Amino acid sequence: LIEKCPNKDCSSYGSFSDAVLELFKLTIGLGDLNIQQNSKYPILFLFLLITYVILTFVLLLNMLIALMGETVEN
Amino acid sequence: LIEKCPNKDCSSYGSFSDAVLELFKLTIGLGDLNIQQNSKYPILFLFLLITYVILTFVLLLNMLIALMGETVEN
Amino acid sequence: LVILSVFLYLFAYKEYLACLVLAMALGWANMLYYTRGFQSMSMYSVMIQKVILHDVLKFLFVYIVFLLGFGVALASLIEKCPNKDCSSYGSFSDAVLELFKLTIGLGDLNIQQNSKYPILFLFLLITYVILTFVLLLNMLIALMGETVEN
Ligand SMILES: COc1ncnc(OC)c1C(=O)Nc1nc(C(F)(F)F)c(-c2ccnc(C(C)(C)C#N)c2)s1
Ligand SMILES: COc1ncnc(OC)c1C(=O)Nc1nc(C(F)(F)F)c(-c2ccnc(C(C)(C)C#N)c2)s1
Ligand SMILES: COc1ncnc(OC)c1C(=O)Nc1nc(C(F)(F)F)c(-c2ccnc(C(C)(C)C#N)c2)s1
Ligand SMILES: COc1ncnc(OC)c1C(=O)Nc1nc(C(F)(F)F)c(-c2ccnc(C(C)(C)C#N)c2)s1
Ligand SMILES: COc1ncnc(OC)c1C(=O)Nc1nc(C(F)(F)F)c(-c2ccnc(C(C)(C)C#N)c2)s1
Ligand SMILES: COc1ncnc(OC)c1C(=O)Nc1nc(C(F)(F)F)c(-c2ccnc(C(C)(C)C#N)c2)s1
Ligand SMILES: COc1ncnc(OC)c1C(=O)Nc1nc(C(F)(F)F)c(-c2ccnc(C(C)(C)C#N)c2)s1
Repeated sequence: LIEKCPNKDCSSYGSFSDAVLELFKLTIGLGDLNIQQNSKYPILFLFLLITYVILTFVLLLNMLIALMGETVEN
Repeated sequence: LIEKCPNKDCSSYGSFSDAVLELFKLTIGLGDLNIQQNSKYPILFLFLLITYVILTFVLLLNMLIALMGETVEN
Repeated sequence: LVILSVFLYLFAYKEYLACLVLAMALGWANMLYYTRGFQSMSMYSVMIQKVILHDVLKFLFVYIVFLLGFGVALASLIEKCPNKDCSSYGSFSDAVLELFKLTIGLGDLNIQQNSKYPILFLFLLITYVILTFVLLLNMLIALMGETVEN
């Protein structure tokens, strides 16, 4: 979704590796959501970013309730 | 609750989308309760902000409890 | 609140915005009465009964005791200094404010507070943090009390 730009590129989601790194840092609480990523479709970019956030939170919550599985007597 | 000011980021809860973004990334742990106030009712501002935080924590924990309890067996 | 905001707005009061925004927020909160049986506003609908009874007032009493006692204990430890005083725990009110902001996740604990006993000051500050956390978590497991079937 990101457009080639003249060399910080106005976007930290540049090549595929930079987007993968930003997403990883996000699920590691090391990141930041900016609505300014040098994109022709900023609303679609924001939609997919928030979708990723929510889906990774769902995965994390699955693993959380799995490893907790309290039934504290049991 | 945020006063217009003559255009660098005097506030952080400025435009409506700005406020929605700052609240959203306050929920997901990328936000700070202590920002550039620039508001004329700062105690009411912080009361509403802490109320947002508390109510969305109660909502999040409600959903988390419903999940961790109801779906372990069904 | 709404009618008061209107009365203050047609008068030349700039204090109407507080009441108007509070009324807007309280109306969005009153929207619960219509959505109590929607499985998502469940916890609010049930904590109208649980937390309002006595546990929040017990918590408030114990928390005021913690706040006042530790405010005195920390304001006492601080030395009068020549006028930011190197210490945000100055008078009793400044220590009470710092402690309140702490339990509200608004503050910051520093080892440098201009005390003759900085280790005792740090000890009491961390003791306050841990005790308020214990209090909050008692109230938390009370408000949740899941037994999700029940
Ligand atoms: C937009 O953010 C996200 N979107 C989708 N999924 C996500 O996580 C699955 C996230 C996210 O924020 N993840 C995080 N990971 C970690 C880490 F533990 F690795 F450090 C986070 C962290 C970092 C610093 N202090 C804490 C405290 C002390 C508060 C705790 N506990 C937690 S936060
Ligand atoms: C308001 O509280 C909630 N309401 C509803 N759902 C929730 O979870 C989705 C929450 C909540 O706090 N969730 C969490 N967030 C994070 C963070 F990583 F982001 F910090 C959690 C975390 C932190 C450190 N290590 C883990 C491991 C990987 C060990 C696990 N498991 C998970 S846990
Ligand atoms: C980052 O970790 C944190 N650091 C400090 N405070 C925190 O709580 C406010 C948190 C934390 O967990 N935040 C969360 N935000 C959200 C979001 F919905 F908004 F996306 C969370 C979420 C997202 C999607 N599905 C769930 C389910 C339904 C599984 C549940 N339950 C929860 S979780
Ligand atoms: C469904 O809920 C909502 N949906 C969309 N928007 C909303 O507000 C914009 C809301 C909402 O609940 N708003 C509120 N207003 C107020 C008022 F104090 F002003 F009365 C609230 C209040 C009142 C008394 N004790 C508290 C606690 C104990 C939590 C503290 N601290 C909070 S809560
Ligand atoms: C109702 O409580 C209060 N109301 C108003 N003011 C207060 O203090 C100013 C207080 C209060 O609790 N004071 C405290 N004094 C001390 C001490 F230093 F003597 F040990 C406390 C302490 C310190 C370290 N470990 C513990 C234990 C062993 C319990 C653990 N874990 C307790 S706690
Ligand atoms: C040294 O700190 C303490 N010592 C003793 N007791 C304490 O609490 C009883 C504390 C403490 O940090 N309290 C806090 N209160 C609040 C508030 F909800 F009011 F905003 C906190 C807050 C602020 C901003 N974002 C969140 C997220 C989104 C992560 C959530 N959830 C939570 S944090
Ligand atoms: C602001 O609150 C948070 N925001 C985001 N992430 C968080 O997780 C790291 C936290 C958080 O709870 N921090 C805490 N640290 C401690 C400490 F034990 F070290 F003192 C906490 C504590 C203090 C007193 N009694 C307990 C009991 C025994 C009830 C337990 N368990 C836990 S609480």
